[PDB]
Amino acid sequence: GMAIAPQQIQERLKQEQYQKFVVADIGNFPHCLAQTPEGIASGQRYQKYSTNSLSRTPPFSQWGAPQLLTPKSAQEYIKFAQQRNKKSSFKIDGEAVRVSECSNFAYHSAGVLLDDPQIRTQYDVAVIGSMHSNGRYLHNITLLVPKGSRLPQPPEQLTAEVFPIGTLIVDPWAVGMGHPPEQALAIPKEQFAYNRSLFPATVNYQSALDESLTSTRTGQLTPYTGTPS
Repeated sequence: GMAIAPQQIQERLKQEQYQKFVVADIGNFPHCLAQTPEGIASGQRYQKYSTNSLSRTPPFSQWGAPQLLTPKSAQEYIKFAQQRNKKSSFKIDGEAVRVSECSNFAYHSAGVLLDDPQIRTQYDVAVIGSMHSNGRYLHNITLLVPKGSRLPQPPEQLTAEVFPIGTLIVDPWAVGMGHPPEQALAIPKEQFAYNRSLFPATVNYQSALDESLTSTRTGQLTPYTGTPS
């Protein structure tokens, strides 16, 4: 039968409620913040988080101010999603606090996607540094590439002419920043909120090159919410 469709992948990512995260660097990127109810809410949520004493306790302290992190195995991405979805006593507006930012948020979605068995047989997963600025890549993004694809490896850059047909972009930070799923969660580049800063990019992880992938269990994650009927 048919493989898993973009719509079902997007629905799986919607279950994570990425718009509800505390986006710890929201104040650094006003130009990336959508004027939507979600964007307004995210701005206010960060205000409440930032000066709450619990934001300066682990792991919140570390989630809000990350050291360079470059996961190189599928299981690390799955664990990243699992750890960020743990609910602790720290709540804002009655909602358990989860925290991420422009660099590492994409790792959560890489874990969600790597944990799905029907994604495994239809797409390879990659994680790229994007939003290039003065030799730095400010923003990591997750990609779904059709099976068979090999993206350039550093120091070669990823550009449009080596971006495979059928690639889907996954950017949970964009959703934290108020953009809708249709601009961020498993969509083509023409639909992507930050499509003028997508290229050039650097490819930091390719599941197609990860020898540990096959022994990485699927179904490890519980979706953060269940889709409403």
